[PDB]
Amino acid sequence: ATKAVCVLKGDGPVQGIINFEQKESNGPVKVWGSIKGLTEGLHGFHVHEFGDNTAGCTSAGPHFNPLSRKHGGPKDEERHVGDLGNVTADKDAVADVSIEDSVISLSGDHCIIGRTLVVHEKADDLGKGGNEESTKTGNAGSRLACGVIGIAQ
Amino acid sequence: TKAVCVLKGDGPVQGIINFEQKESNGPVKVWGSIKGLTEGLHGFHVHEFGDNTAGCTSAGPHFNPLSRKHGGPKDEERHVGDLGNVTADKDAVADVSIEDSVISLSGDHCIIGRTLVVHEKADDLGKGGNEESTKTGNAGSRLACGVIGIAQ
Ligand SMILES: *[Se]c1ccccc1C(=O)Nc1ccccc1
Ligand SMILES: *[Se]c1ccccc1C(=O)Nc1ccccc1
Ligand SMILES: [Zn+2]
Ligand SMILES: [Zn+2]
Repeated sequence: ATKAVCVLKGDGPVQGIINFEQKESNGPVKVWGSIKGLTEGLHGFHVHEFGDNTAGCTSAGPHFNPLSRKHGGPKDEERHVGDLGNVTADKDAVADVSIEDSVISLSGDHCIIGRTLVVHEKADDLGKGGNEESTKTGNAGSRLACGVIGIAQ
Repeated sequence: TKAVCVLKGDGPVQGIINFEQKESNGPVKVWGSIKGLTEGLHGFHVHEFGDNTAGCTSAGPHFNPLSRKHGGPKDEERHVGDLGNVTADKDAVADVSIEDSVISLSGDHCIIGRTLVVHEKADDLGKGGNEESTKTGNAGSRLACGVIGIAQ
């Protein structure tokens, strides 16, 4: 198995720990952990292209999109590799994250190690929104917290 | 290929370190700045895990894919992660300028997704007079660290 990990940090504190595990290179990636300090509701949850936090989460650039597709939800064929949809915070300000994804990888061209995981201000409309930005960012708004995805023990 | 690392920790130490590799079989240029350091040498290493779960301790040992002993960057007998020391002046600033032929941004020596750490004390480059010299270089605690990420 390959394992990766990401510490999310941002103002609030929006603070999170996200684990990734992939049993085989041809297999799905399990994504799990917790994020605290979130407003109740949906928050867009993406892998961004650069593992660059030089000037904060903005330095990470756009959604990780190695196949040059449009933005979508994780269940869509038409999606960025980085498109992991939304995490949900309850009134406790905590998102318990539990995702399985077949498009991200911890090996190959779709590998997310060394990239940036970001949790966003607003809901990702999964590219079903009523404007042009829907097909690029999903209108998930500002970057609340982020971290670089690293190799784990 | 380009990579970058933001060094942060619990205390005054913070830095930005850039990596550039023109060809996969070529050296990696390492440059940037670290502030908040005491005057003198500070061990400067790539550690095995890009894991900052509980701060710099979670990064584990020096990145050592070839199972060698600790050394300096100009030694054959070194960990891949062994980048020696950075030097802070009385200004508390280390200006970093390294070229290294053993680290890579491609292949089995790749350091992307691992942790860069700047240490409390000098790395003795494995020439110290104790057992720990051949493992850690006696560079002491981890002042600041970050995960090495892919850059634009
Ligand atoms: Se995984 C991983 C993590 C960081 C940087 C590169 C990779 C990787 O697997 N790279 C690679 C292999 C094959 C094709 C493109 C990229
Ligand atoms: Se580079 C890098 C950084 C972290 C993890 C993996 C790699 C990498 O490119 N490894 C590798 C992948 C594919 C082919 C050769 C080597
Ligand atoms: Zn997207
Ligand atoms: Zn070492």
